[PDB]
Amino acid sequence: MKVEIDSFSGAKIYPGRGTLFVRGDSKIFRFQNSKSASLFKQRKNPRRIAWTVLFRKHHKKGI
Amino acid sequence: SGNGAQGTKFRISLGLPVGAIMNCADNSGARNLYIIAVKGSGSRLNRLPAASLGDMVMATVKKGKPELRKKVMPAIVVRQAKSWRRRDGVFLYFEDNAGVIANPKGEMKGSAITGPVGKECADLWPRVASNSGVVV
Amino acid sequence: SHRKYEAPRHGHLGFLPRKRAASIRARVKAFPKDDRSKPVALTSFLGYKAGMTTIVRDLDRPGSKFHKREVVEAVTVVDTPPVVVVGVVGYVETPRGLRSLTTVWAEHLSDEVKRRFYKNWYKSKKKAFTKYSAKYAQDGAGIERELARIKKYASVVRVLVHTQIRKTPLAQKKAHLAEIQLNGGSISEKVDWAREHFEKTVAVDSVFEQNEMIDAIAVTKGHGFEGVTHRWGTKKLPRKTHRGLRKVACIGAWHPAHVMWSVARAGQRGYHSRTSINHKIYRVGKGDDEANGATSFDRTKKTITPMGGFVHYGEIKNDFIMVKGCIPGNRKRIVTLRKSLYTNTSRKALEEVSLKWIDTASKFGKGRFQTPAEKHAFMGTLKKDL
Amino acid sequence: MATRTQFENSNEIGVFSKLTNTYCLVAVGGSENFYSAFEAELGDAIPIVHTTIAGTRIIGRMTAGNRRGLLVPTQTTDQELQHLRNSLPDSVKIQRVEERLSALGNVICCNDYVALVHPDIDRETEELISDVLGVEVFRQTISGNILVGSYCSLSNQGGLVHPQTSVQDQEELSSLLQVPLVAGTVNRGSSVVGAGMVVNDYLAVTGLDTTAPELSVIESIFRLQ
RNA sequence: UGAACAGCCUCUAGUUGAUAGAAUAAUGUAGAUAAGGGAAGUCGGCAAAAUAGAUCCGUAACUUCGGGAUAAGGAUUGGC
RNA sequence: UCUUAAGGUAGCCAAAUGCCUCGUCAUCUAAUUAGUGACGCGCAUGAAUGGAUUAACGAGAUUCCCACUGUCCCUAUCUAC
RNA sequence: CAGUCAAGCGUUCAUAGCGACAUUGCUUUUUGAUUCUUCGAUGUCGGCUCUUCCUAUCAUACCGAAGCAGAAUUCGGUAAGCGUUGGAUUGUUCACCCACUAAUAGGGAACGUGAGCUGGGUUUAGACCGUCGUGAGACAGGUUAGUUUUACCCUACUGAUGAAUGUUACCGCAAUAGUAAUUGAACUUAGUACGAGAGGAACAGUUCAUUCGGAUAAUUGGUUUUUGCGGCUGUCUGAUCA
Ligand SMILES: [Mg+2]
Ligand SMILES: [Mg+2]
Ligand SMILES: [Mg+2]
Ligand SMILES: [Mg+2]
Repeated sequence: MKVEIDSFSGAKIYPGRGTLFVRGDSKIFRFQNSKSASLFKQRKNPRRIAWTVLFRKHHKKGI
Repeated sequence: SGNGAQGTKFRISLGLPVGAIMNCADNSGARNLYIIAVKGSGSRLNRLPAASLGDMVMATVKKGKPELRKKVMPAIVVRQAKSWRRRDGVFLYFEDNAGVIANPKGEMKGSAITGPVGKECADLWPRVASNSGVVV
Repeated sequence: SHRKYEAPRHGHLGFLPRKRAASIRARVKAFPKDDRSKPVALTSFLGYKAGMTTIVRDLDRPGSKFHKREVVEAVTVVDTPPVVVVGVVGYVETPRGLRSLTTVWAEHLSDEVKRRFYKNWYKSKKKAFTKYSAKYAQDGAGIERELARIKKYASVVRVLVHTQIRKTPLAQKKAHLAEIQLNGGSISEKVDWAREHFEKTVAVDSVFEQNEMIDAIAVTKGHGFEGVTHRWGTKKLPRKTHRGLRKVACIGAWHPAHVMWSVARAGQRGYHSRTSINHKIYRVGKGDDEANGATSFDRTKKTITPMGGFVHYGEIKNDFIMVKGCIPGNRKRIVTLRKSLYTNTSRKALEEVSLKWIDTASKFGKGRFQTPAEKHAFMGTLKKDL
Repeated sequence: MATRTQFENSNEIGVFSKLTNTYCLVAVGGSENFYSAFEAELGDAIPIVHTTIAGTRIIGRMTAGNRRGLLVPTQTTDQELQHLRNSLPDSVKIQRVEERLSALGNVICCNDYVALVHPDIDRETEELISDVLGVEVFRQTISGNILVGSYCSLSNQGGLVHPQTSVQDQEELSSLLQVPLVAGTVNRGSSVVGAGMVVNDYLAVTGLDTTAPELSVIESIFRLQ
């Protein structure tokens, strides 16, 4: 199997878990759950959502 | 589908009933396709015949070029936008409903496809896979 | 006049009446056909439904489009402690059917099985099978005359067995007792096997093995009184309907001047005994073993229990059967697993199955992690961890 | 020979197969006649690999191949990649491409020396093609057809292009590729020539409905005699 | 608060009256939400949804020249 | 030419007025006994029995389009009583 | 709707398929005829919903015949097990087109079914037009608007208890009753059999799908009084916190 990464939060996606979304510019996004999927559809920036890997990498928290 | 099927297809969750309008992905000059029928659909009282990705439908061009309007022609669904499950269990969906024009044997009226197509459609129709830019 | 448009009948007439089951343990109405050549073995087993999970396996179907490709499938887990053999019974065959003639019990009966013979256990002198054990502890006098009676008569031998409810996380303390048919050897060999196995435990791998198609017999989940729309699946009446719309409009013609039995009506939904056939065993797990949830490809030592335990059930410290798909009944319910009544080839019942990965994430939410070590490695250190 | 073959009824052989000088790739769900054509014509000198790319029977439109290298999309699994690594000779290099257009047979029309690509590919993918295939690259369209792999059939000796192609585009592409090009049809008039057939230095395989003048044009432009 | 004797909350004053208790089946009455499609339902878009204040831009055919007109159609709005 | 008191003028129409009739042609739709525009030997239109036209207005009747939605495919769930 | 006879049609040849002139029947899903029951009222259109029955079989199963070479088709037998659709117009039944499908067969059950719905039509009282009438008024002529009541009783049906079989408990047997699965596509057989060619099968095998049914909730989606967490408006608790 392959363990994919969340396109919004960077969480690990196990097989059969979450959803996938193909945008009209032929780019693939993978969501581990409906929470990150709905934040993506609400167009929030993952650099400003405090629990994401990209936020913690930006803010040097636990790095 | 029916006649021009290259192999079989697993059941995809039906997302396009009769009366649905989808974008027309090819370069044949048509803008949208209006679904009036699904090939191979069964019979149940009050149930609308619905289409999924890779299905061949009967459609009319509601908006587009006048030599394409006001007649029925076969079409092939290439983008579904209703989420369906594969046998590897990913749930996936596009962001719009889209199809292309074809004859009853399945070869495309147009020549190029804009945007992605599904692999369940590209495996089933080789001309769509031939003119398709990206297959996901 | 005739019905204007044809449509199939709502519901199945062969599952009637849709009433509550007589007991919470469903009856095994038929056992596999005996042949007197195989060794003496049980035909079924008892377990408790624990819950469901997913696996990933590589499909082997030579001709499918998903041949030699990974698929993810839903399996359900049945917790099976080793069952305890107490008692055998023989059945002679009469022109009015099968009839039991004697029952010979084991000597020492445990408290969890003799709680089955009581409604108020806490106020009792616990006098059960005391004079029967007094019939024992002679040499043999009142015992092998009944055993030789079962040998001389009794064309069908069945074994009384009982679960070990105290090994499970259930709070019941009162074991389930059942009859399981023996399907090997002669009548004398059957009763000799039973006599040797009195007061002894039989494990689940002695009766089941991998890639075996089995049947699940259980009572379904109860739902109480239900309207006709969800109980039978009839069409909802339109919105501007006076006096309600979750109904059936015409419940019969003028003649015959009675409501027919075939008309769908409201009543009890669920809690019916069902037998679902052709479920393939993917794993016969051992409880005396770590890395139950590990495969040859995963190879991380984790048990089959998910994070936080099975929801509403608990732990799987005993042996278990991983079986493909859905079985009737909800969690914490007794379920009888039975061998197949026929030999199925089908190129699907003969498929050899080797698992790749078993899901052990939490079912009490959107679990991200399979093991607490993986969760700690991903999240780093926290405030509570110093 | 332009060999008449069908893929279970399909007269498009370039969709289901990829033929180079050094190797051949065929789909796993193929008929005995379809395998027997490549087995008889290619012989034992050239390996034929039954492969699946990204879970799809279509492999010719998914992959772009060369005698020096093979390009596969991102969606190709590790089992398929390892099977291709074992089955293929050590000379060829197999490298995954991470690019949005992701259907490399449609995107790329290539031979041993020179390649035509889709105009809008990424620069990293262009450099990856130039590295792995060792092939000089041009971004060009065939009379406005961006899918140069589907709308051109190319070999070392010559090339077949789209029938509705401007003549000026024909000498421009011929001078750019240093091979003679002919506008023609395959499979009783189907426009998609690259999807219609596969060709290499000594073999061309086409659909059964490809007519005799079309087959004569094929053998003339590819010099298979 | 707000344009406002609108709606919502409060002060003075006045009530705390309308058989109650326990459970939460079906079918109701009243209030709601729904993936994908969007009137295919129906005699008929019945019912519901959508729109909504204010500022700026822009506004057709026709006309009894007064209108149509908030036509249609766009953009903005907090706190400091 | 006969007849009558005098023979339907200007206009209008399968109109809320046309039996035949689902009139014929065009348009609208994939498909229209519906709608609209024309045609008129009009069973049985027609001039204060008022005729024709008409801006604005209408809890009036009818057709189409955009938006919108559990009206529907196909049902599910929640709250109060 | 079905027979009998057979002058003829069918290149030739009554009967493969038809069949004139005659003649024997069946059915009560047509419309009449009659007036037996009901006028101290049996809710008179159509649709929606739902069950069952009939066979005079449209499809599916197995067969017989051909003016059956193959493919397609036609006639007939056992057969009612199983299915028989989505729409535009019209209040319609009917009809007529579009389209899918294996097929879009015909009917009954107080012209099934209004204390099941609806109320478009018909069929009150308002109103308009045309024709008729001096007039009041008339018109299965056209148009528009027009209150659809009650079950808590008995039976039936769906589910639920329960006295009495010395008491109580556990494990069972099985009389009887019900019953369920259905249809298609693709690959291959095979461009094979057959045929002069055009054309072009079938059995076995494999992978899927349609309709139906019984469960189930690992995953995905829906639902939110977990009023669980966060945010936001207005007001009130002097502010802050809450
Ligand atoms: Mg209907
Ligand atoms: Mg009826
Ligand atoms: Mg019928
Ligand atoms: Mg859960």
